[PDB]
Amino acid sequence: SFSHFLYYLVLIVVIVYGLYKLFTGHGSDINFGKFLLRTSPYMWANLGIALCVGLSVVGAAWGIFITGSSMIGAGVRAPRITTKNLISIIFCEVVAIYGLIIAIVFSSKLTVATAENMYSKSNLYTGYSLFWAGITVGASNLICGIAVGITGATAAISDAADSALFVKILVIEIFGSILGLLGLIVGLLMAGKASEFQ
Amino acid sequence: SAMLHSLRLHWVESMSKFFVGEGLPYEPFAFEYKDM
Amino acid sequence: SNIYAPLYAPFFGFAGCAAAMVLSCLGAAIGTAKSGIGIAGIGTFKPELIMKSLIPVVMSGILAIYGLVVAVLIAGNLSPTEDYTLFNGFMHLSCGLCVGFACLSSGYAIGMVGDVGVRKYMHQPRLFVGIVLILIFSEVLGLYGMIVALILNTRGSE
Amino acid sequence: MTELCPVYAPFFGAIGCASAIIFTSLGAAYGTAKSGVGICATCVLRPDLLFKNIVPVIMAGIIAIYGLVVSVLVCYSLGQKQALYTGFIQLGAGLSVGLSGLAAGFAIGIVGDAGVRGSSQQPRLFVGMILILIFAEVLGLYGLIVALLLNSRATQDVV
Amino acid sequence: MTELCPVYAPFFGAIGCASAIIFTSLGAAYGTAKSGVGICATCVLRPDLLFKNIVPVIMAGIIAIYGLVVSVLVCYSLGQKQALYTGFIQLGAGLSVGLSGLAAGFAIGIVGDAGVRGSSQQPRLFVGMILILIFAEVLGLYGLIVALLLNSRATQDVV
Amino acid sequence: MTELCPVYAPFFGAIGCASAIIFTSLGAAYGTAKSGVGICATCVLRPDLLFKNIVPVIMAGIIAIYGLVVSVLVCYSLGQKQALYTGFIQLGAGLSVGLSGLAAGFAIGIVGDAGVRGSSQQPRLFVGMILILIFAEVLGLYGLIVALLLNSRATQDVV
Amino acid sequence: MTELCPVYAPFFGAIGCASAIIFTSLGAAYGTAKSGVGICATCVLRPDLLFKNIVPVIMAGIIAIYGLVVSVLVCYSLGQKQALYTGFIQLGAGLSVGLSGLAAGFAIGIVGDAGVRGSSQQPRLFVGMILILIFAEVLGLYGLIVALLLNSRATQDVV
Amino acid sequence: MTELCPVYAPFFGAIGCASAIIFTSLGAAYGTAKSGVGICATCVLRPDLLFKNIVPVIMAGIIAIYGLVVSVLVCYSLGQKQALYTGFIQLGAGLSVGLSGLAAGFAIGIVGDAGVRGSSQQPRLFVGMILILIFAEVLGLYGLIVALLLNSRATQDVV
Amino acid sequence: CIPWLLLVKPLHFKFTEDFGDIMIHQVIHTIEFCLNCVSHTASYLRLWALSLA
Amino acid sequence: DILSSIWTEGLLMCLIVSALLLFILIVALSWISNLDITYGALEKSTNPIKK
Amino acid sequence: MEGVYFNIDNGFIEGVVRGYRNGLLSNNQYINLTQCDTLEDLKLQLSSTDYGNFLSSVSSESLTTSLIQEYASSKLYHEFNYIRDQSSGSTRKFMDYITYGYMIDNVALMITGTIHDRDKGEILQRCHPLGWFDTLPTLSVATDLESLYETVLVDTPLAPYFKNCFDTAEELDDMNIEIIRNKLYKAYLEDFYNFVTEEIPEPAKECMQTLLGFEADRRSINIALNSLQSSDIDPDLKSDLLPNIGKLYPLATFHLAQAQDFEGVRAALANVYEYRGFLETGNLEDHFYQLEMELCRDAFTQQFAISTVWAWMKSKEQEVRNITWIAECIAQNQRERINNYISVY
Amino acid sequence: YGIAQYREINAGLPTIVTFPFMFAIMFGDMGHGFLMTLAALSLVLNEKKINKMKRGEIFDMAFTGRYIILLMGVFSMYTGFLYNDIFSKTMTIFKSGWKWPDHWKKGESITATSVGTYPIGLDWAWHGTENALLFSNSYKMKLSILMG
Ligand SMILES: CNC(=O)O[C@@H](CC(C)C)c1nc([C@H]2OC(=O)/C(C)=C/C/C(C)=C/[C@@H](O)[C@@H](C)\C=C(C)/C=C(C)\C=C\[C@@H](O)[C@H](C)[C@H](OC)/C(C)=C/C=C/[C@@H]2C)cs1
Ligand SMILES: CNC(=O)O[C@@H](CC(C)C)c1nc([C@H]2OC(=O)/C(C)=C/C/C(C)=C/[C@@H](O)[C@@H](C)\C=C(C)/C=C(C)\C=C\[C@@H](O)[C@H](C)[C@H](OC)/C(C)=C/C=C/[C@@H]2C)cs1
Ligand SMILES: CNC(=O)O[C@@H](CC(C)C)c1nc([C@H]2OC(=O)/C(C)=C/C/C(C)=C/[C@@H](O)[C@@H](C)\C=C(C)/C=C(C)\C=C\[C@@H](O)[C@H](C)[C@H](OC)/C(C)=C/C=C/[C@@H]2C)cs1
Ligand SMILES: CNC(=O)O[C@@H](CC(C)C)c1nc([C@H]2OC(=O)/C(C)=C/C/C(C)=C/[C@@H](O)[C@@H](C)\C=C(C)/C=C(C)\C=C\[C@@H](O)[C@H](C)[C@H](OC)/C(C)=C/C=C/[C@@H]2C)cs1
Ligand SMILES: CNC(=O)O[C@@H](CC(C)C)c1nc([C@H]2OC(=O)/C(C)=C/C/C(C)=C/[C@@H](O)[C@@H](C)\C=C(C)/C=C(C)\C=C\[C@@H](O)[C@H](C)[C@H](OC)/C(C)=C/C=C/[C@@H]2C)cs1
Repeated sequence: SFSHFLYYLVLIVVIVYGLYKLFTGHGSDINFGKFLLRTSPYMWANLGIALCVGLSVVGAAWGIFITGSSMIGAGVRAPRITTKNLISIIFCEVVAIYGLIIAIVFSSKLTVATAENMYSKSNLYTGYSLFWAGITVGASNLICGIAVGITGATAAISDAADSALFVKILVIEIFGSILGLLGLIVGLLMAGKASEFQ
Repeated sequence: SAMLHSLRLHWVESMSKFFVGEGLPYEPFAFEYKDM
Repeated sequence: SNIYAPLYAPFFGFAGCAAAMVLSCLGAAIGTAKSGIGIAGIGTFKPELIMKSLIPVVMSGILAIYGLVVAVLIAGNLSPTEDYTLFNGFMHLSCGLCVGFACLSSGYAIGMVGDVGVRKYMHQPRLFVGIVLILIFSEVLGLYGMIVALILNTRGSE
Repeated sequence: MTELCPVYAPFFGAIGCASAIIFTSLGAAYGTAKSGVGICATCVLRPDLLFKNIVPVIMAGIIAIYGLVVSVLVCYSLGQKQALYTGFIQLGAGLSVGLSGLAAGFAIGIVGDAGVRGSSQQPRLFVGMILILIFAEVLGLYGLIVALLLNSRATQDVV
Repeated sequence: MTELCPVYAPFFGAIGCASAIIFTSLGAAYGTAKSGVGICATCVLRPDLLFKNIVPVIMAGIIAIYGLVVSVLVCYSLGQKQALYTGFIQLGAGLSVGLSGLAAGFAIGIVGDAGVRGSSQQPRLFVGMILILIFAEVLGLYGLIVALLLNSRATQDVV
Repeated sequence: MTELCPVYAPFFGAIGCASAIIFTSLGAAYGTAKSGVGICATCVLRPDLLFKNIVPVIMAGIIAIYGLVVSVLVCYSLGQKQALYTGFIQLGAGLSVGLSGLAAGFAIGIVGDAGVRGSSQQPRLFVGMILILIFAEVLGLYGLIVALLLNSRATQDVV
Repeated sequence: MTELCPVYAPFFGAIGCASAIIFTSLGAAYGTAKSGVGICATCVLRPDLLFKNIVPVIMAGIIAIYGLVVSVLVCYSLGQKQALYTGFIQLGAGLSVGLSGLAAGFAIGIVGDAGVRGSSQQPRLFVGMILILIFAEVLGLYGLIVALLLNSRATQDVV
Repeated sequence: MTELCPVYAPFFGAIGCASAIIFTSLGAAYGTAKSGVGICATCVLRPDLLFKNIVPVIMAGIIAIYGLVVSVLVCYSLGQKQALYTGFIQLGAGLSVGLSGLAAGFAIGIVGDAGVRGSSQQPRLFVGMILILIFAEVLGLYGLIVALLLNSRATQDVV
Repeated sequence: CIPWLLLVKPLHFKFTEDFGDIMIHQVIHTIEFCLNCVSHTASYLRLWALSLA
Repeated sequence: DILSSIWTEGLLMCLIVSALLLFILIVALSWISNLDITYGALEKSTNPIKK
Repeated sequence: MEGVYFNIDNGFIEGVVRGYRNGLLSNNQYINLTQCDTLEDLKLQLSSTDYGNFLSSVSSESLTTSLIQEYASSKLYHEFNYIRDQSSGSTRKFMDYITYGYMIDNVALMITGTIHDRDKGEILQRCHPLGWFDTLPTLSVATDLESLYETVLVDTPLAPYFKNCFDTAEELDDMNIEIIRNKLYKAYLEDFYNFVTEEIPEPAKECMQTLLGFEADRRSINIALNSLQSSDIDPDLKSDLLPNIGKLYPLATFHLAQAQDFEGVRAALANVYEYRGFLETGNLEDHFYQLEMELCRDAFTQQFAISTVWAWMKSKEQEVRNITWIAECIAQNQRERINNYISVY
Repeated sequence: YGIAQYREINAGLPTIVTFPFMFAIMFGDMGHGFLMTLAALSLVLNEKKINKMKRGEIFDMAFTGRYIILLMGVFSMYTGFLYNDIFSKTMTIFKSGWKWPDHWKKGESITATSVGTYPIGLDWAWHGTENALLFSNSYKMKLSILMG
């Protein structure tokens, strides 16, 4: 595979470069700490906010297509399900709204810091916190949406098979839909002590 | 789009609160022109 | 100021938080989705078996509670006005990896066992009990990642 | 080149102006292509539905409209000496609108194809498809909105 | 080499002049190839439609006209001592037309293949394919536009 | 930060606490999943064997207990100012137990699936599966022994 | 940290101690798994052969004994201030034994599966499988000889 | 650490001692496995040929002996203060022998499988497989030789 | 109120196997209602979203 | 105390942003290349037994 | 996972196929059909199912068991061909692979009719429509396989399956047709198993491997039992007919190849535990159909699988047979065996 | 969505107003609202003729919900008046509650001072202002929360 070959080549190049720097006495030249300290916290915060919204949306859309495509197929013979299983599509679109919400809350901390107080303890902490909280919310909402959509497709097919089945599969969705909520909560806890850039 | 997001706010947020549903639609025996 | 508490140490602590939450959610979602595809498949045949077959989804959710607990504990120890050691940050990065990947493994096992048992004990109602045992064994795998994470938190702050 | 406004700050904003259109046009193209495949498969049997199964191809284009809006707003905030914070904000605003539109388009396509294929058999399903499609479309909107909010901060209180 | 105008600034401009035409031509070639495959499959039965199923191959080539409009404009704004901001703007403009014309060409090819294959059976479908194709061809336009409105800023107010 | 005890030394030992539990749980989950699939396939016909075809799940679980024993021993030897040698030793122990448990769990899963599937037909095969599973389990114990004999040197004679 | 004995020298000894048991366990697990699959497939028909078709699972377990021997010997020669030459030697011994055991175990799994499957039909084939399996084991013993002859030089004549 | 003899020079020699036995064992294991699969498939019908279709497994074994001849030679010439030229030579010899043995073992396995499968039908084919196997085995020999002729220069005329 | 909503009605039914169905339905309804308050309050922000857009 | 002369923090930020974008673009293009036309509904049947 | 990428192309397909499945006649519906006193009553009862107004264009005097079978089969095939008209990529290849078996069956029906001088019109009417290819009626011109292959079947998707049928003599007869039909079903099943293993994702890879292993096992058992009637056939020749993908392979298939009597087949099937009682008692065909229905039911418990298109086609195909059977017992009035309608849904 | 339970509170009676007004909140423009009102009036005033003739599925749906669309347009006009949004522009009917500084130079960032409250709708003072979006977002988020 071209992708696997590229991955192996990148790994070999990284290993060779690291060994060359280490053996030549310059192992510290590969300083992830300096990279984190000198990379602008603005980049981390904005990447977090963009990835939060984007990944929450990606999971919502991914779930909506999985639930939506299985509702449409099952509704050819049982159109009664179309509106009944639409709650499934609301569990898929709600993660996105969580991400959006987080973006709004995290965007409030995207203030402009002064030149001297740019790479300080508070500003670097705010950058890391908003990057990783956005990553967490976005990935959790991605997983929750794709998983809730897979449950919603099963629920739609079951509802078409038998109406009484739906309420039993919706429970599973309610179990999955909480997974984004938890991520949301955890995100709010990460960026909780983060402050506007100053 | 806004007409259809109003429909969800009614079907999912408003009617989730009081609408039991699952009623029997009223379809009385009536004669209607049936087109071939 | 403190060389042992560099300002990038919170990056590692927040990476641990994200690993915990995201990977535990991935396990709980692999468990609830794959176990749920087994409960809907049987619904067409034994709808009556669906409510008892929610043990696998209940157990998968407890995997995202193991990662929520760990992430909450890690986040409570991260503050912009507190000296976070790069040791505390590595210890919170391992907490996240430990809980998240253990819960991912537990969620894959719970999705695989729940799905097949639910789709299988339609014919044999006696198999169900065994599922609950195996589902326990898988769930313990996540617990162990949680416990190790807790121990790694208690040692990161200290 | 100032501390806060390096020469490479415009790199991020210009990549955000591009990302918004490129990824909302990728999603819109995916949606339009799949919805058109479905429309061509169905209208062979049911041409009368054609000027009414065009809705998914109209929603995918609206995703492209959301990133032509974020792109044009981000391009007019781009400057030679604009701060790195502004550049990061403009990159984030294009990453958000572009990715959300990609997701929304990818979903609009898959769901429009299914709904046009099923509507040729069950007309009552048209309402179901349009409702599932208005929720795939709203994802993109939510990106635009975030992007818009980002741009509301991109140039303001910036030195 | 100035702070604002390094020697490597023309790299991004020359990469944009390239990328615009490169990706627009990739999309146009994809669209032309698939539409031509469809036209060759259909016109075996229906040659009379050939000089009218050539539309997707015309719409795919407007994608490359858009990429030539941006490459030619980006090229005349390329300079040895042109600012890094101008270079980044010229890269975003090429990527905007190029990767929005790639998507449009892919959509055009798929939709045109489907619509020529279905139009040999349902002539009324030809109008539906033309609407679906205007929505695909629209995407590329948007990129050109965002690429135009990025060249309007490339050399302006630049030191 | 001393020459021998850099600030990044705890990184490696922490990757060893994680590697021990990340990989012993991966192997134990693989084994528990495949053995459970086999048990569910067999006990449909032979429920009476269930409590006794659980052995591969018990064996896969001891693979995760091995990485918990190393993770908890490695985590109680971690320190803010612990030597780089100690960190490398704790990484090597975690890798040892984690990889050896992954391999043992894969072998346990495959062998247990095969042996539960065959034992529903040939009961005499059960003792044979238990022995082949004891041989696969053994591979995790060898990783635990190398990991435990690496922690015996992690903090000792270290400045 | 001396010129000849950097702080990172123990990194390659621990990776060799880990590699010694990590790859020898991978190969042994592969061999045990495939041989057990074959044994479970055959003993359904021929249980009487089971306590005699276990040989490949015993031969694949001597591969992990070869990596426990090098992991244990490489690990007692590990030190905080041990030379970089010693670290490279302990990495090369652990790679030698682990890779050679991985290959041996793969060969021992494939050959054992084939030979147990064929021995249920032709008992005279069992002797042939044991011979081809002795050849597969020598590939692992040769790596242990290279690894054991590498540790004889790891700490010796080293400053 | 001298200019000509850095501390990392032994790294290459150790990778060469390992590479020589690691790749020659990989090739030998591949050859032994495939030849054994063929032998097990054939001897079910023709056990009398078994102690004479073992040749490819004996030929794949010689591939590993070649890697052991280069690994044992490369290792007795490894040193803490051995020149970087010597390390590169010992890496090149180990690569030479191991890669040639890998190729020879692959050829031996494929040819031996084919020839044992065909010899159960045409005994006259056995001599042809031995001729093709002698040719595949001489690809490993030529590596060993190059490796040998590389070690004749590894430590010689070296400061 | 969460325990209230969850228990009062099923316990009233018990005190006057159907009680199992009542309890299951009440548990599902309570979880749905508690989650829906939040998910419905967040959802009505679509009014602002679409108006702003 | 600079990170590097060639791999400056600005260049690394630009490169990682471009890498994220290129990964997204690769995923999207892979997905779009997976677009397969549903021909069966596009060609006419030729079966006398049925259709 | 199965759900993530499955619905990008096959979500609508699986929904519609599972809707078709929900229309599969249940045991109660089969009993209701059994109580029908006439084919008119049978049509009225079927109208209450998802068959609906499928005989609405058929007059009372035109209702015959053959016509009912034809209309039900045509409905099934129209549904199948529609689902194919909505499928693409790997799924189109899978559904095309399902048709290749009907094509091999039609090639044998066409060439068997050509060698018996029967009218091409009737021979083509009896041919399975799903197994139609443009040049199928042209198999009614030549007798020897050489001309038929070099002129017709090279361009057909069956061309790769003509790699072991040239050994037989140039002159062609009924025994040679059976040999060619078994060789074409061995090569086809091996090719469809490979296609499933490489391209069809899991859990539709496992479900379709199991359902093709059952098909191969049934083919092998039937081939062995039919060769039993013949005076004698070379076991090597038999092995060239038995597919190599099933649970029987390679041990039970071998023993069947060298089997020369019914007790030999019984001994061969004794080793395999999935076909223990098939030959012990009862009707072998009914046992095979019941096992097939059980396997298809199991394929419906697994969602995000294209194995459900195969499981719906084979379930529905049994349903039609069942209806036909019932119709026969109503048309011919032999109701003693009416309840042998093999119902699993 | 579903058929109401027997003698259960009917959701159509409350939707008569709440479905158009929630749409109007989501729409909020006097120009677009007026265009939609005229489109609905075209159907309503010519309702007899359109009812007599045959209609397509989309046109039939539009005509059946002609009063729906009429109410949506009227409430959209009202909301856009409250948003002060007519074809993306604002109306200046009432005196603004904000007073810009007595004097300033071109390009000088000026901030207004609150001298009062706009009687009806959003004050036109923050039209085209840099911070206009921050006030609009706060107000409309809170409005949506309260209305929901
Ligand atoms: C989706 N995400 C999420 O948030 O889920 C929410 C979603 C819902 C609100 C819709 C969930 N709420 C729950 C609640 O539990 C239950 O109903 C039931 C029956 C729990 C009993 C079970 C099955 C216990 C198994 O673990 C046992 C045998 C497994 C093991 C290894 C052994 C032990 C000693 C368990 C240790 C921990 O596991 C402990 C038990 C766990 O400690 C953290 C805990 C107290 C979780 C929360 C449970 C609540 C009450 C589950 S899911
Ligand atoms: C790679 N081969 C290539 O280059 O082909 C060369 C020919 C070579 C073989 C020599 C081509 N010559 C042409 C010429 O026009 C035509 O034939 C036809 C019928 C044009 C009418 C069409 C289809 C119009 C659609 O776009 C409209 C509805 C699409 C949209 C989105 C709506 C708008 C408002 C966008 C308009 C722009 O698209 C505009 C039209 C474009 O602005 C840059 C332009 C002026 C292209 C050049 C056209 C020439 C005259 C096209 S292709
Ligand atoms: C995945 N969830 C999970 O974690 O499961 C947990 C939690 C569960 C309660 C849910 C588990 N608890 C157990 C408990 O024991 C048992 O049931 C049984 C029957 C144990 C006997 C077995 C089978 C022994 C085989 O190994 C032997 C022959 C294999 C080998 C190579 C030989 C040796 C000398 C190795 C010995 C070590 O193996 C030792 C035994 C192990 O030393 C670390 C240990 C003391 C594990 C914990 C066992 C508890 C008591 C197993 S699983
Ligand atoms: C998969 N898990 C695993 O690890 O299983 C563990 C733990 C189990 C208790 C569960 C194992 N314990 C054993 C024990 O022995 C045995 O049963 C038997 C019959 C051993 C005889 C065999 C077969 C010998 C073949 O090698 C020979 C002919 C192969 C070759 C090339 C020729 C030579 C000169 C090589 C010799 C070395 O190979 C030597 C033999 C080895 O030197 C390190 C050694 C003394 C291993 C220890 C084996 C114990 C006693 C095997 S496996
Ligand atoms: C799995 N690993 C492994 O080692 O198995 C061990 C297994 C035991 C420990 C149980 C093995 N012991 C052997 C012994 O040989 C034999 O039985 C026989 C009769 C070998 C004759 C063969 C076939 C010779 C072919 O090469 C020739 C014609 C090919 C070529 C191109 C021509 C030339 C001039 C090459 C010559 C070298 O090949 C030379 C011969 C080799 O020089 C290094 C050597 C002296 C190998 C060791 C052989 C021992 C005695 C082979 S395998």
